[PDB]
Amino acid sequence: VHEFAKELDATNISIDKVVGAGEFGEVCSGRLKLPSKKEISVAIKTLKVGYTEKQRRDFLGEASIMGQFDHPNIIRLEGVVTKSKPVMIVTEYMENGSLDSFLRKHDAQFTVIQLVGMLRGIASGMKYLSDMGYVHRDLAARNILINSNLVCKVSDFGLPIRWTSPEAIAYRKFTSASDVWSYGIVLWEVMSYGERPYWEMSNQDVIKAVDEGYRLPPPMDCPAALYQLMLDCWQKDRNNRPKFEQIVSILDKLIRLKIITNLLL
Ligand SMILES: COc1ccccc1-n1c(-c2cc(O)ccc2C)cn2c3c(=O)[nH]c(=O)n(C)c3nc12
Repeated sequence: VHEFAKELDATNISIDKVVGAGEFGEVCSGRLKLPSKKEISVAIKTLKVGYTEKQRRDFLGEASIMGQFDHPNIIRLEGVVTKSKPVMIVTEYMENGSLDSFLRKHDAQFTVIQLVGMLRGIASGMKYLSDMGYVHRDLAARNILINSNLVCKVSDFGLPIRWTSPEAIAYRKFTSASDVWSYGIVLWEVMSYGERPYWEMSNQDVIKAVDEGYRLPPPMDCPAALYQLMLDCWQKDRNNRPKFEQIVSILDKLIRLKIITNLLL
């Protein structure tokens, strides 16, 4: 674990608030004093008291992965605390929380360029992720964090039917191309301002409908360019999906759209 993750001294860490709950324990916000004396805002995942050896290894497993990534659109690991308790994973702090709950609070309040900026960031982080040989398997708006300047960063490296490609659901064929499928769903989620993919359809129907060629409809006022991008990410043949590098290239052009567009077949 300490191969990629710096051990932090707990004395350099202040806890200021409880910002939510994770699988393994409370999530908190606070501050970290760095070796250079600079103080930064951090988010802190804590491991519940009374954890088992397996929980600890799985908890900290996320940090070993996260520690190998250094990119503006991947959540930055500051370090871990294992020598004292509670055990913690400490990252940079993201003021505006999860992308999906953030967007739900601001329905139709952003410009298309702003949304594209967010989408470009996610795509760039994923381009780096796939460059490093990692498959996320859980790419979802709720796993993207967004900061006070609206910069989006991929998180949650712990590993979800609605976000999973058809072939990954069918026989666990996870590749960067199934991540690209997931990105398509995230793209829908963003243009929908945090709407749940496939709403509350039963899982079997989401599975069958998608397998039959049915796709999420264009969100309200979605530019055709962004909708077609979703459809590309959702090609049945995974070899026909664009690579993250092309997705990044596509979004950089759109950032530099007037045409505006139950599942569709
Ligand atoms: C995606 O966000 C999370 C989901 C589950 C649990 C914690 C957070 N989680 C994480 C996080 C994510 C990681 O993958 C690893 C380590 C951490 C600290 C950072 N933040 C923040 C954050 O920096 N700011 C927030 O407002 N919220 C709600 C956050 N929730 C999380």
